[PDB]
Amino acid sequence: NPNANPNA
Amino acid sequence: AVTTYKLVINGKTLKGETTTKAVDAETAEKAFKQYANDNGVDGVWTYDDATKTFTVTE
Amino acid sequence: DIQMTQSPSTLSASVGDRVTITCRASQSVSTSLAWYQQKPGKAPNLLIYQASTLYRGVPSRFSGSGSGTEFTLTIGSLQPDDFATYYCQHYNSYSRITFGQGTRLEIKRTVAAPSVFIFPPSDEQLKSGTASVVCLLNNFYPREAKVQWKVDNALQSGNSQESVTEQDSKDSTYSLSSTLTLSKADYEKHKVYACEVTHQGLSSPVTKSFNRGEC
Amino acid sequence: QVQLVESGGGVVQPGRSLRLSCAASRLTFRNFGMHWVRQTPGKGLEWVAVIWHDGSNKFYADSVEGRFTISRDNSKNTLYLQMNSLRDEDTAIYYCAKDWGGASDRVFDYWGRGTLVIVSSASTKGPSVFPLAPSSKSTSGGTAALGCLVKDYFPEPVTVSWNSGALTSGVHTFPAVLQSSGLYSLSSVVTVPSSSLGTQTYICNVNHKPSNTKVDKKVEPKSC
Repeated sequence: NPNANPNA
Repeated sequence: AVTTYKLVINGKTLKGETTTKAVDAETAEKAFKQYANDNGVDGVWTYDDATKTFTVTE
Repeated sequence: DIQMTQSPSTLSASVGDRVTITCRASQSVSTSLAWYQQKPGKAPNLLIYQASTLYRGVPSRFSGSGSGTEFTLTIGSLQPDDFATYYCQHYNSYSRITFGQGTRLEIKRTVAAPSVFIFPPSDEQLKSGTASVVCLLNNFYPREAKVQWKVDNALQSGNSQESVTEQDSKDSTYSLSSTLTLSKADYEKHKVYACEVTHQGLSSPVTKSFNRGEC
Repeated sequence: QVQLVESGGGVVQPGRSLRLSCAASRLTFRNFGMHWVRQTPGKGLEWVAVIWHDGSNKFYADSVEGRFTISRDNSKNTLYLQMNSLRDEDTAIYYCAKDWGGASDRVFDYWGRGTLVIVSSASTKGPSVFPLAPSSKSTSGGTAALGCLVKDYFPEPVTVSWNSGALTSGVHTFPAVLQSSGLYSLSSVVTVPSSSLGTQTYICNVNHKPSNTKVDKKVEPKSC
């Protein structure tokens, strides 16, 4: 998912 | 190899200055005459070697 | 890619009005959809996400609705600060992000017909081998206008470019320029140059014209 | 107050490369995903790429995959975009955008001011400045229009004023258009009382900093 959570 | 020349435009309705980079005065003048031509300026050309500055006077 | 399409492209309104703009997706994005506000020279600012959740600090007069392929942004009672462009953006799972093309919210005012002005090419430019003819439509409203070039009463198309100003800060009008560019050779082959303007404020089309060489 | 500042934009020929950077201030940078978003001449917005907080994952728009590389240095709170094989379709304002941090929503809470990237084979060139001369053809009742056509320059921008800044009322300086030449052109016009044409001198002041051009054009009325 390119829109998966990218954050820590 | 390349140095900055200036053009002073002293026209009847167009007045100001611009620059070009060129290897010699002859090449700079060709660019400046094209620029003046593109602005409809037809004038007498003079040159000051100390300031590497051409002037075109209408 | 998913295609986002906003409607209308431009919406006219007054302070205090309620307005609604629409965003449509080419396939379902569930509620993975946000709205942004943008003004000239600034980056966008987030307003709403997950279709209906207001972002921190956004005024309560903003709201959003919809799901799947159809979404709306509503502003309940417009304030001056709200005149701007609005964009939607999806972030559907397994689909790369795309944005709508924008809806501009402009200020409504009374109809104002344009003043129409034409400028022949200058002798300076003619010397250089080109001819630019400029038609100016000044301070009109609404923005929609038709500018038709005619050379020896022959309709000309594909040889001109238009530019339009932003809505004016003071009187809420627009101005428009149309520039017809020809080679000198083509220019010298004709006599009468005219621009004909159609606009809601004009009972009949207005034509300004000149004869090559008359000026 | 979170601040993001991009750098590295400029004019480049197609096929060349360029590296953008974005420096983040007053932000625990390493905690957040970061994105690049660009805005096209037509004012369209296009998401470009995202990078995970620790750089362990990246995703790209179809338009740029294989040509652009997103990276970050969390030691310096800096985001990068390496752009190779640039195309004219890549011309845009590039913004770094912070991921707002909610797991389920890819939305951008903070944006930089943007850095401009122009992809063109054109060379720097100063403008030709032609009069839009007032005449009966540019008279409407008691109002006359006049202006300057500022043509065939590259790159943007040019600045135009009237009478060295003393004339501002009634001026419209139009957004530039890109010609089939690859060169830009704009007009600046002003409306004035028709009765002023014989007494007031009107001069447009044109400044094109990329070519170091500074010229004034006196716009004289026509008899017709």
